[PDB]
Amino acid sequence: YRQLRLERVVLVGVWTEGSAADAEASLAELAALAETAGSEVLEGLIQRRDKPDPSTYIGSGKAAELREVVLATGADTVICDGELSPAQLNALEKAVKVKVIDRTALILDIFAQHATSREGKAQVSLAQMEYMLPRLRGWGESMSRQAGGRAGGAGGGVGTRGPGETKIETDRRRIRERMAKLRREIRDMKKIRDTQRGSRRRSEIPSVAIVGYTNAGKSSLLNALTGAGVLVENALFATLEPTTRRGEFEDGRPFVLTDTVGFVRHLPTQLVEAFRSTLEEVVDADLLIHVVDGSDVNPLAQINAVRTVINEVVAEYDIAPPPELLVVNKIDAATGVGLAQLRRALPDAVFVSARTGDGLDKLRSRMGELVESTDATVDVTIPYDRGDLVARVHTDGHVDATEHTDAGTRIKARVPAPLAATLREY
Amino acid sequence: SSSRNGRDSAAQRLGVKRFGGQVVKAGEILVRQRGTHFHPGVNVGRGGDDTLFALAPGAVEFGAKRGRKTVNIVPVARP
Amino acid sequence: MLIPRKVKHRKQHHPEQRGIASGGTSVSFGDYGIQALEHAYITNRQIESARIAINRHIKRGGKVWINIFPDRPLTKKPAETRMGSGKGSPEWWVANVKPGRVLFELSYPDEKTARDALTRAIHKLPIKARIVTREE
Amino acid sequence: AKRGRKKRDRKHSKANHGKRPNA
RNA sequence: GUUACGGCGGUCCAUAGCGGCAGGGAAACGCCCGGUCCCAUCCCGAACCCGGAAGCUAAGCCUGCCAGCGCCGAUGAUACUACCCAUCCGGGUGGAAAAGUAGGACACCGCCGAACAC
RNA sequence: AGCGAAAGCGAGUCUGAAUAGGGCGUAUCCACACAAGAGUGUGUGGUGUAGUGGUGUGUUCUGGACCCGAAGCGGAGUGA
RNA sequence: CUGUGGGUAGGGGUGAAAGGCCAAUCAAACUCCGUGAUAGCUGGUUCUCCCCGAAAUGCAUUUAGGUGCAGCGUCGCAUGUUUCUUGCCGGAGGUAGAGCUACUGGAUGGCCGAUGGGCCCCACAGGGUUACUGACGUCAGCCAAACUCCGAAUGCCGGUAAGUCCAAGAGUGCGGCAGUGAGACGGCGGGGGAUAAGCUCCGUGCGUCGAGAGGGAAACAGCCCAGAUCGCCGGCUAAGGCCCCUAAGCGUGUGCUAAGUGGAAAAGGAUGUGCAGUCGCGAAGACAACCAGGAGGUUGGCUUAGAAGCAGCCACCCUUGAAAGAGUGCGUAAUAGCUCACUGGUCAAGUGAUUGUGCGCCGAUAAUGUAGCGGGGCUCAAGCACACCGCCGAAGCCGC
RNA sequence: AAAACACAGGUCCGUGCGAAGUCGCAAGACGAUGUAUACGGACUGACGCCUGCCCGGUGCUGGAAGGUUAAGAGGACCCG
RNA sequence: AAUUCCUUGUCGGGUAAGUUCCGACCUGCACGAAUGGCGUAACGACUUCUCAACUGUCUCAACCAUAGACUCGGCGAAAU
RNA sequence: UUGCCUCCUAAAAUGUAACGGAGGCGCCCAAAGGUUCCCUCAACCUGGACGGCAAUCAGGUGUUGAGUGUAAGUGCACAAGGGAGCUUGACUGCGAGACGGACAUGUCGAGCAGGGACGAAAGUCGGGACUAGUGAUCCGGCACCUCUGAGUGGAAGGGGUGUCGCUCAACGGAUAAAAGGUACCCCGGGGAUAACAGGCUGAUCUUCCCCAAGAGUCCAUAUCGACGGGAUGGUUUGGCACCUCGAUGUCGGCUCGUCGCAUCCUGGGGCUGGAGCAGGUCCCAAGGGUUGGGCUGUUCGCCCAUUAAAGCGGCACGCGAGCUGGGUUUAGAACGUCGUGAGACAGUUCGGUCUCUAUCCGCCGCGCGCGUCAGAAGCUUGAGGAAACCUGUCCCUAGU
Ligand SMILES: CC[C@H]1OC(=O)[C@H](C)[C@@H](O[C@H]2C[C@@](C)(OC)[C@@H](O)[C@H](C)O2)[C@H](C)[C@@H](O[C@@H]2O[C@H](C)C[C@H](N(C)C)[C@H]2O)[C@](C)(O)C[C@@H](C)C(=O)[C@H](C)[C@@H](O)[C@]1(C)O
Ligand SMILES: Nc1nc2c(ncn2[C@@H]2O[C@H](COP(=O)(O)OP(=O)(O)CP(=O)(O)O)[C@@H](O)[C@H]2O)c(=O)[nH]1
Repeated sequence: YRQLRLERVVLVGVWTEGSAADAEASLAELAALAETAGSEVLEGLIQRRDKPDPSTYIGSGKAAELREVVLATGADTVICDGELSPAQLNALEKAVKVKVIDRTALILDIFAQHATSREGKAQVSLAQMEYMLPRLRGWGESMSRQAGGRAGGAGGGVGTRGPGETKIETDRRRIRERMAKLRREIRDMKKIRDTQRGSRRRSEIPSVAIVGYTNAGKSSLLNALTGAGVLVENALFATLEPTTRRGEFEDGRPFVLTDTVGFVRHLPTQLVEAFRSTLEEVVDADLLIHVVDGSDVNPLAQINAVRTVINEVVAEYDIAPPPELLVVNKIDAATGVGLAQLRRALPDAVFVSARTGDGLDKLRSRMGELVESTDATVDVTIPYDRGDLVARVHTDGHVDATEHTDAGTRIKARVPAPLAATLREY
Repeated sequence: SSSRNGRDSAAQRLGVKRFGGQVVKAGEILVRQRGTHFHPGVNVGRGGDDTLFALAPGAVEFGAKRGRKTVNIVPVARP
Repeated sequence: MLIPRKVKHRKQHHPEQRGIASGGTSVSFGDYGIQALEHAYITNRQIESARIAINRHIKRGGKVWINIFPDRPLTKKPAETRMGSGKGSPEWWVANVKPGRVLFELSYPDEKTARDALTRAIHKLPIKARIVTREE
Repeated sequence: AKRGRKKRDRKHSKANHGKRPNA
C-alpha cells in the first residue's frame, strides 16, 4: 500500500516563511506523521532560507551538510517538510543518495496505511495518481529512467508500422484515462445520507458535525456523546471515514452527530476528493464543533489552520458561516496550568476528559440551544377522556411537563411541525 | 535488475568408477571423491586427491570396517 | 503478522503441490478444525483474514490454533519486465497446503458458533475445506 | 479467451485421448 | 579338557553401547611403594620410562541379573515408484519404504598363552 | 631402417652416472622353450615383409573454382 | 537578369554554406581497367531408379544464423555377438517418500521460570501475589532445492544364463564421403514466469513431426491407431465408430438424467436417484386438518411517552401433569383484535432433520451470422454408467 | 526559402611585403600591379544601452634556471 | 522563453467558452552578455494570435457550362 | 557477465541449460611441507582473587557437540583437529603397470642412485585433509649441456635441459599496435529480431461475483461493503516473439458505416432509507435516437449553451488502391541540455512530395442469355427479404 521504512530518524526545519516557532510546529507535525508511519524521533535541526532552491530545494551546501548527518546516522529517514517539485526531488536524491521524505507523499502514504474502506482507499489512490503524474519522466525512480520512452525513430522514412502519438503523451494518456475513470468512479454517498437528508433534516433531526485538528479528540467526543465504539488512537488520521451516530437532548430531536477526518495545516489539496466525505458533512451541517485538548500544542494555531479550509470550502459552497462552537473540553488531567490565558482569549471550559471528568452538561446545553428550534409553545388542551387526544404527542414530539400537572389542565409540548398545526381543538 | 549469481565450476566427474564385482588391473582408479566417503581397503590405496585406486589386481568389493564404507580388491584366482 | 523472522534462503523454488498431506492431517489442539481438500499456497494474507474472521465471530472467548505457517517465500519479478535478468525478490509468504491438512483449529463451547466461524474462515480461504472434528 | 479455451478443451475427446499438439 | 583368566583379532562394529544391582584375583591383569639407573615433563616420576611385591580387588578388566536410556526391528498397511490401462479422475501388475507397532537385545565368533586337570 | 637434437649409433636407438624402466622402431604370423599370471614377456627356429608408375572415381590444394548478386576500394583517363 | 567566349575536375572544383551543385546519379561524379573484387549473407544448381539414412546436441570459437572436432548417416575393410532385450547375481548412490528429540534453519501448551522489571520490607539486609521478556533448554503433537537418523522405485556399472541370431541389417576399430550443429509439440521430472503463455531453459534407450503417407481427432506437423515395395471391384482388425448426412445399431439388459445436461468453465440451492444412519410414530396415533384453551400476583418487575404479553433488559426453574412460555410471532399510543407452541377426539402410513454416501442436476459472460454436438436432428436417446452381442473401419495383418 | 546563409557595422588574431594566407613536388601564380587607413583568417552581425568575474584545464604569445631529451666519431671497458 | 520537466505555472485582459494569445510575477530542473544580453523604427510569400470586411470554408447543399467519364467509329497500350 | 573452484538446481551413477538460487578464487608454505611420537575439542559446577558470559588452565565434572590457513561442500575424533623432535620428498634427478581423458589440463608412483628424520626393528614422504589460487602457442631473456658450428680452427648464431616474461581477466589467448558519430547515410540479410496490427497468456486492466467485519441515525445486504476468496472479457500497460521486414502504412479528424450490450430515453418488479415531485439500486430490453461550439493535432480532458440523453466498446486502437496531413517518424534551421567533437536528446520550436486506368471476390445500380414442358400477353398471390421505428414542450385531468 505504498509504505516506506522509517525506524530511526532526524528532523530538519526548512522555515522558508513564518517564525522559528511555526517552523518547529511544522517539523513536529511531520515527525508525528513519521511516527504514524512508524518511527522514533531522535532530534531536529532548523535552518532559515528564502524561496526554496529551484533545483536542490535545500541547496548544495545544506544538501551536503545533511548528507553528512545522513552518513553518520546510517539510516534512511531524514525528515524535511515542504512540497518538493519533481526537479527538487531529483536534485535532493542525487545529493543524498538515500530516501528523504516530503509532506505530500508522507500524508498520502499514511492515508494508504490507515485506509480501511473501499471509498477511502479509492480516494487515496486517486491522490496517488494526482501526485505521481507530475512525477513522470522526470523524478527519481521515473518511468523514463534512461529505459523508458524508447520508441523513437520508428519511421526513418516510412514503412509498415508506427505507433503514432508522441511517446510521452501516450504514456501520460495511460494515467490520464486511469484517473478519468477513477474520477467517474466518484460514488454518491448522498444516497446513503438521503434517509436523513430530505427527511429528518427537514424533519428536524438537525446536524452537529465535529471538525477539528487531527489528534484533537473528534472520535473520542463522538464516542463519549453517542455511546459508540469508534476508533480512538493517538496516531494521525485515526479516523478515516466521517462516521456518525445518534445523540438526544432534553429537547429530543436526536442530533445526528458526525465525526470527521482531522486537519493539520497546508494539506496536499490533491486529496480534497478524499476529504469530500467530511467537506460535504460540514456543508450540510447546521452546527460545527471544534475540539481542543487541554494541554494541546500552541495557544491557537491549529484553530486558524482548520478555519482556513473551513472558510475556503464554505465560502465557495454557500452563503454560510456554519454555526461553529469552539468548545474547550477534555481539559482535566491536562497536566498544565497555563490555560487561563486561553480561557480569557476565548471563554469556555467544559471538561469531559475522556469520560474521566464527564462535565459535559454545559456542552450538551450549547450543542442544542445554539441552533435547536421547532414549533414550541403549542397548547394542546384535551379532555383526556378520549385517549386519542393524547396520541402521538408524547411519542413523536417531546413534552416538557409544563402546566400538565394533571390531564385536566393546559397541556403543552414542543412537537414537530407536521404533528400539530391546529390540533389543539379546544 | 542484475543477478549476482551465474557461476559454477566444471563438474569434476566424481563417484565410483569401478563398482563391486568389476575386475581391475593393478592401478585402476576405483573411486574419485573429495574426502574419504569410501576409505581404502585391502590392496586399495588413497591418492593425493582422495582417489581410491587398486594396489593389486582383482575384483572390487565394497565393504564396511568399523562403520566406514571401504573399497577392497579381492584377488581373482586364475582358472 | 505471520512472517518468518528469518529464512535460510530468501528465494526458493515453488513448493511442490503434489500428494496428500502426510502430517498435520488431524485435529490435535482444538475441538474443531478446518481441513483442506485442495492444494494451495495459503498466503499469510489469507491466514490473517481467516484468523480475524474466526476470532471476530467467536467474539470473546474460545481459542484458535493456526497449524500452518506461511514460511515459504514466493517471489514476484518487478512489474512490466521481460523474462530474464534474474529471479524476482520475495513478494508474498505462503504455506504449502495439501489435501487433508488441518489448517486451523478452534475450541469454543457452542458447536453452532464454532462451525459458523470455521465456515467463514473457509470462505476467506482459497480452496475447498471442511469442518472436521476431533471426535472420530 | 474463447478461441484458445476451445482449441485446448477439444483435446478432451475420445479420439485424442486427452492430448493434442499445442495443448 | 574346566575357569567369575589375560592378551591378539574379527562382526557388513551398539542385537555389542551407556546406566543400575550383586561377585572374585589362584597364574595373570591391574592398581600400588620408590626414582639409583635407561628415559620424561613446554613445571611436576601425574603421564612415559626404570626397580619391588609392602598393600588392595576399592577402582580398571572380567562374571551373573536388570529392557531403565540408547541400539536393532519385523510382518501387515501406507507413502513413493518402473511399466501399462485411462479423454482431466483414477486404476492394474512388479518393487516398496520412512515413521510407528509386535518384539529382539544387558553380545557372538576365532587364535594363542595362563591356573588346575590330563 | 629406425631412434635421436648429434659426436651419432643402428635392429636397434633416445632418455638417463645408474645393463634401472619407459618412448619410437624391429611387417605379419606359426612352433619351441624359459619365465610371470601385472594384463604377458624373452630370446631361439620357421614363411619373408611391397612398393611404385599410368589411369578411373570421391574429396582436396592453388587458381574465378558450382553459378548469380553488392554497397563500395584502387589505377588511368572524360566531363563546368 | 541574360547572350556569346572562356577558367576551376574529383578526396578535387565551386559553394551569400543546403553536404548544396559539379551533364536527369554526389557524404566523394562519370568511363574503362584491377575484375569473374569480396560477401560467415540471399537466391539458383537441370535425368532416373535401388539400398541405407540423419541432425538441429557437446565443447571451442572476435563465437552465437559461421566454423573445427566430437555425437548421429553412409560406403569400404577388420573383429564377430562383443550390440540390444529378459531373468538372476555383486555393486555405489541420497532423488520421490518420510523424518527431524538425528543435524542446520521457521513453530501450542505446563516446567522450571532461571538473567530480569513493578509490587517488593522501599534497606542494597530477606523473601513471594510474581496475568510480564518468561531464556539454554525439560516434557508432551507440525515444514526445507541449497536439512538428513533414513530411504526406495527406476536408472547406471559389472558378472552370468539365455533370447534375438537365413538379423538387430546390432556393438567396436580404422579409413573415403558427408549432412547436421535455428528444432517443434505431446507425456513425465524440473528451473525462470504469476508453479501464465502455442513462453523460455533443461533431463527423459520417452514419443511423434522434422524427414511420415494411410485411418481417427470436422477441418487441424507434433494427439490416438498405424510406419506406404507394387497390383486386386477379397478377408480380419487398430484408434475411432455404428439414427440420416456417413457403412452395420433408431443393438440387448438394468438403471440415471429434464438441462439439450450430453454439446465449456470457478459457484449458492436442494426437492431426482438410490444411500446409511436418527428424535419421536406405531394402525399403545404419529407431521396434519376440523381443533372449546384469551388475564396465575399476569401492566410480574425493567421501570415510568404507556413501559399492559408486546422498544428493551438476563429471568420466569410451577400444577387434579388437564394442553399455556411471569409469552418468542402481525399488531397496538396502551389496552384491545385475533393466533405460535401443546393439546382434547375422527386422525382414513408413514413423518421431519442428517453426514448431502455416491450418482445425475440447476444458477455463466462480446462485438459479420445459428455458433461451446461437424450438420440435421436426438431425451419415444441418437445422452450417461455398468454389463453383453455383432459388425464398419487404415496403405496395419492376412489372402493371391 | 526559413528564424538558416549573407549582409553593411564591430572585435580578435596573423602579415614588413616574389608579406601572411592559398593552388603547386618545384618554378610560378593569386593575394596585388596592392602596403599595416592593406590584405588573409576567426567569431559576431544594422542601430541604441552594454559585453561583469575567471588564465585554474586546453590552445596560442613570450620566454625563467634547471631536469629529461634523438641524430655523433666521445669510443673507457669488455668480448671474438 | 524558438530556451520551463513539473505545466493547461499563478493573476489580469481578450472569448459566451481561450492546453493557444498578450501583459506581469518569475520559486531560471536546463537564460545570459560578441557559439553576444536586452530594446529597436522600417522591412518579411517567416512563425503565432486578434478584429473589420468578405465570402459555399461551413450550417447544407442546390443548379448551370465546359474537360474527361458514358455511347458510337478508328487507332490502341500499361503496371500485374 | 565472460576464466577457475564449491554447493543446490540436477529428476539417489556421469553429465545436463537459463541474464536460475548462493558464495568463493587469481592466494597463504620454509612451517601451515616431510617424518616420528604424543594428545584430544565443546558444555557446567562441588569452587575459586581483584576474575564479569567470557581469561585461569579451574579437568573437578562432562562422550567425540569445536577445529580444519581460506568459499563451499565431501571428509577428518582412528584423526586430516592440538602439540612437540628432527628435517627439506617440489625423489629434485630417472621412472611401474595401471587409470581419470570433443581436441588443448589430472590420481598412484611399485622400482633406481641420493635423502629426511624419528628411531629401535618395522617403518612412511614427488609441498599441503581434497577439489580454486591460473594463461596455449609464438617470440624472446637467464643458467647448465660430453649437441651443431655454412672451406678447416674456433666464434656468432642455433639446439637441448631447467627456467623466466602476458588482469593475453573478452581468461582456447584475431594484431605487438586501435575509440566514436551517421537523421546524409549505403549495401547484403532477417519476421532467426523490436516498433503497428494479428495470435497465445491475462500479471496489469475491465466487468462482475463469494463470505459479510463494518458504514448506513436502532437496523450486514435501500445504498455501500473492508480483511480474504473466485472468475468473466480480451477495449489498457505488459509478457511471448508465433505469420508478416523480395513492405501488413503509423495517430487524430472527415466520409461511410456494421456489430455487441456491460443501456445515456420505454416494462414493470421489488426494494426502496419509494409520502408526493424527484432520486438510488439492481432485472428485462439493442427499436430508434444519442449536438453545436472555445482551448489544444490532439484520443482524451476542461469549459460553453443546449437536449430525452449528449452511452461504452468491437470491427488491422473499423475505415489513407476513400480523403486530410494537425502531431508523430528522413533530410534544413534554432533554442535548452549532454558530449574536449562528429553528433544526441527517451525536450522545445519553424519548415517539410500522401502514387496507382479495379483483374477476382465484395457491394450499388442496369442489361443480355436461358429457364420455369407450345408461343404470347394482362392482372397478380407472396416464400423470402429490404425500409422505417426518435422523441420533446404546453394544456386540461388537477393545484387533484
Ligand atoms: C508520385 C509517384 C510516386 O508516388 C509516391 O511518391 C508515393 C506517394 C510514395 O508514397 C509516399 C508515402 C509517404 C508520402 O507517406 C509517408 C512517404 O512514405 C513517401 C514520401 O512516399 C510511394 C507509394 C512509396 O511507397 C511507400 O513507401 C513507404 C516507405 C511504405 C509504403 N508501404 C510499403 C508501407 C509504400 O507504399 C514509394 C517507396 O516511393 C514507392 C516506390 C515504388 C516509388 O518510389 C515509386 C516510384 C513512387 O515514387 C511513386 C509511386 O511513383
Ligand atoms: N490525554 C488526553 N488525550 C486525548 C484527549 N483528547 C484526545 N486525546 C487523544 O487522541 C487520541 C484519539 O484521537 P481522536 O479522538 O481520533 O482525534 P481525531 O480528531 O478523530 C484525529 P483523526 O480523525 O485523524 O482520528 C486518543 O488516543 C487520545 O489519547 C484528551 O482530552 N486528553
